Amino acid sequence: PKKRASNGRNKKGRGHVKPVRCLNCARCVPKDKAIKRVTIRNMVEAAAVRDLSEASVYAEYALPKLYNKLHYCVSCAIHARIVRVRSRTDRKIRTPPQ
Amino acid sequence: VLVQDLLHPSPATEAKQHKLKTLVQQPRSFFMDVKCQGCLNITTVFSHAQTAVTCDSCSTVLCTPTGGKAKLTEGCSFRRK
Amino acid sequence: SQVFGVARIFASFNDTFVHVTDLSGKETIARVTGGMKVKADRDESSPYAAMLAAQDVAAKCKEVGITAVHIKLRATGGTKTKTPGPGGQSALRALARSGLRIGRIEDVTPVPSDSTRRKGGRRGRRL
Amino acid sequence: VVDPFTRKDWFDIKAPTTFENRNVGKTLINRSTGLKNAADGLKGRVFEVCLADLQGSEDHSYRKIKLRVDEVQGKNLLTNFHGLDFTSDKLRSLVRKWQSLVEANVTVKTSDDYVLRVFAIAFTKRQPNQIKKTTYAQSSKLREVRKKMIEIMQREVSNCTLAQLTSKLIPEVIGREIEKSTQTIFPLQNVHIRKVKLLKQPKFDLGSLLALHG
Amino acid sequence: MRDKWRKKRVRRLKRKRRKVRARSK
RNA sequence: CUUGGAUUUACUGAAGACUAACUACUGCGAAAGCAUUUACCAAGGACGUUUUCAUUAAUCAAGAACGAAAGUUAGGGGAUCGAAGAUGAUCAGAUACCGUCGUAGUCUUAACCAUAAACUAUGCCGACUAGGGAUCGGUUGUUGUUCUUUUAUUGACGCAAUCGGCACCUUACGAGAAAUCAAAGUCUUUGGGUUCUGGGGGGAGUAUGGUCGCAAGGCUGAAACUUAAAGGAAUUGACGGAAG
Ligand SMILES: NC[C@@H]1O[C@H](O[C@H]2[C@@H](O)[C@H](O[C@@H]3[C@@H](O)[C@H](N)C[C@H](N)[C@H]3O[C@H]3O[C@H](CO)[C@@H](O)[C@H](O)[C@H]3N)O[C@@H]2CO)[C@H](N)[C@@H](O)[C@@H]1O
Ligand SMILES: [Mg+2]
Ligand SMILES: [Mg+2]
Ligand SMILES: [Mg+2]
Ligand SMILES: [Mg+2]
Ligand SMILES: [Mg+2]
Ligand SMILES: [Mg+2]
Ligand SMILES: [Mg+2]
Ligand SMILES: [Mg+2]
Ligand SMILES: [Mg+2]
Ligand SMILES: [Mg+2]
Ligand SMILES: [Mg+2]
Ligand SMILES: [Mg+2]
Ligand SMILES: [Mg+2]
Ligand SMILES: [Mg+2]
Ligand SMILES: [Mg+2]
Ligand SMILES: [Mg+2]
Ligand SMILES: [Mg+2]
Ligand SMILES: [Mg+2]
Ligand SMILES: [Mg+2]
Ligand SMILES: [Mg+2]
Ligand SMILES: [Mg+2]
Ligand SMILES: [Mg+2]
Ligand SMILES: [Mg+2]
Ligand SMILES: [Mg+2]
Ligand SMILES: [Zn+2]
Ligand SMILES: [Zn+2]
Repeated sequence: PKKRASNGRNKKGRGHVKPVRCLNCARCVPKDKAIKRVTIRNMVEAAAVRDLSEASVYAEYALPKLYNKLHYCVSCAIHARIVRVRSRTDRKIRTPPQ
Repeated sequence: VLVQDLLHPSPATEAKQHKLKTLVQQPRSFFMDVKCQGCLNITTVFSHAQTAVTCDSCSTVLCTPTGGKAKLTEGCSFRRK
Repeated sequence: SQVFGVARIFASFNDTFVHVTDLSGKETIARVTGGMKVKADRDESSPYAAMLAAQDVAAKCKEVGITAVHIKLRATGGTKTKTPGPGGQSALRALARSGLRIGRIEDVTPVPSDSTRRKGGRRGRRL
Repeated sequence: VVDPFTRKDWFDIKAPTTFENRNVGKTLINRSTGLKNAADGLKGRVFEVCLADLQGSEDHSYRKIKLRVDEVQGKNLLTNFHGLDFTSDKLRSLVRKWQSLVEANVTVKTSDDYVLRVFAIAFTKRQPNQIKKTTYAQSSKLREVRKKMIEIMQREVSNCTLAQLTSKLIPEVIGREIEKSTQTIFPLQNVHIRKVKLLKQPKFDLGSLLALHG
Repeated sequence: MRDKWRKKRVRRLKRKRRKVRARSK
């Protein structure tokens, strides 16, 4: 039977959407279907942000961030626990987890 | 609302309706009297004019067509007939 | 003040490179990889090997006159992963704790403007 | 077997007078011998140094300048402007979602016949009282904004030499005037000259360069 | 068996018969 | 593959592709599809219209135009990926999954092919039946808002209406076997117009004839025989090298 009203993607009023390669396994996945996470991580782990700041030649130098947008196919994302299996009624909820 | 006077709509809500969806369709456009600033000459101009109308006296554009109502140039005053 | 080189750190998921050049990059001062510190292929990119690599890199630098370095971290990039390998953060931390002073830090991962086709095929690498 | 570092001679790099702290740092090369001079093999090198270091202020931390050496005067390297670029993290921090990105580039030569390509970038600005989620400009307006960017880069480069233009880049005169020129088109933010490339250089004039070094 | 491959098998076999029938042409 | 200096680093050059981030339950197109800038060429929907013609229309066997990818013919190009082929591993065996090379192909110009889970698995035209908030395009009235330039005739935003779109949420008057459905409702209280298809499962999209194609194949398309089931949705359980 039909599992999702969105068909597991985000294609409405469109014929074709260009693919993307999964970061983890390089599988071709449609851009609307790909599980996308935008990550802005600190480049230095919080343990080391002090001693490198003491070693800095600059007084009051702000550490740059690491910007990356990751694309996963459905098999990689489920396996990597990026998305999880939800209940039949809980699948419909599409707000970001708080 | 099941019971309602369809024959006598409130004129306020009747005016918010699309022009073809009233009881009797009626245009919302009109005709205007354009006074150019330069001279004094009555020139009848349609509100939704598609032409850059010029008055007979001086070959000066009175209005410029837009997507909807025509935009009168500066110094031209209109009065709806 | 100090005399700067540039520590161009390439941290992939199979190895970790600590390569210190001058400002131009045409002169190499020290290049130690995580694979020169271990005899197992499986941990060439380990944080432990990268820290050891930085200490030898750091050790070679003082005797040449490099007292401080700028950091240019990169991942594999290209069509492959853009996230840095596990060894890039430890080799950077080792440099700061090894007496070398740190200046500017930048990510120099090569990022394509769409790019050529990526290896693996349509269905990806099936495991 | 030889410790090739015994044969290296250190030289000091001096930046052009457009910047403040011309003492960038030190470099090395194989020592000058009878067969090969160190000077000829030492010229043409390019150093990428953050503009915040060349000016002291940390406000220029996201721009990086390429300085190209084309004369050596003893142990000093007399460099010139070679290019502009943004840091990767700064540029990545401006491209957010729910806004429109507009870019333009133009190839233009300066008064002294320096051919450059200058890349401009801008983003739609969200007004303080705006409620809707996104800030998108219609495609017709972006075409006018892109066109307006181009005529300013063309105008503000062809009327001046490379040295004056370098002095133009530090306070972002072109990016702010472009922002001024597009106010009646669309509100814009983070209008930047994000990259400059040298394509062609005029026939070398050492006298013009020495004037850029004191 | 899989429907696409069952279909492929008949195609190779239809092709053979046509070549086989051509002998008496 | 590497002391014949591999990998790495900076500068420079050359080739082909590809247009990242911005990029969305957003846009356009009959569908397939379409994403760098600019110029040119001819199109197009919607909106606005107190313009014009007055039934010119709706749907349509036959017949036409277009039709992803792969594939065919002949040139050109051939960076990257990569059927076939070759290899290193794994395995009891592995012609595979994984790794390394790699030929056609992938690109382009002229022609062919006419098929996809070509999907919304949901024909088109017309009418009616219910609330809400978003969003794209156009039009029409109005701001404690920012800005041109100092303000208007700048533009943006904000508030109201409206027509058209891409969708979404709630409810069930109603439908349905249910999953679910604002259409899949207005169907035993059974008739607005019209086109196509199906009649238990296999055999079988097989054989044969015709027709199109260079071919691969496309379109049309049986029968003998065999069989009590095959199947749909949902429930409980059992199981899972799925998650918590
Ligand atoms: N209100 C939801 C839908 O709005 C439709 O009509 C709406 C649209 O025509 C128009 O909406 C505009 C839209 O054009 C465009 N995306 C701009 C604007 N953000 C939208 O309008 C919005 O404006 C504000 C919120 O900003 C609200 O007060 C308003 O209700 C909302 N529709 O305003 C109308 C307000 O209702 C239809 N009425 C109907 O499909 C439904 O009611
Ligand atoms: Mg299922
Ligand atoms: Mg459409
Ligand atoms: Mg499709
Ligand atoms: Mg698996
Ligand atoms: Mg089938
Ligand atoms: Mg782009
Ligand atoms: Mg759009
Ligand atoms: Mg439309
Ligand atoms: Mg094709
Ligand atoms: Mg082909
Ligand atoms: Mg090739
Ligand atoms: Mg290969
Ligand atoms: Mg093989
Ligand atoms: Mg079919
Ligand atoms: Mg589909
Ligand atoms: Mg359909
Ligand atoms: Mg539906
Ligand atoms: Mg079908
Ligand atoms: Mg609107
Ligand atoms: Mg619902
Ligand atoms: Mg039904
Ligand atoms: Mg039957
Ligand atoms: Mg048979
Ligand atoms: Mg079932
Ligand atoms: Zn994947
Ligand atoms: Zn007049």
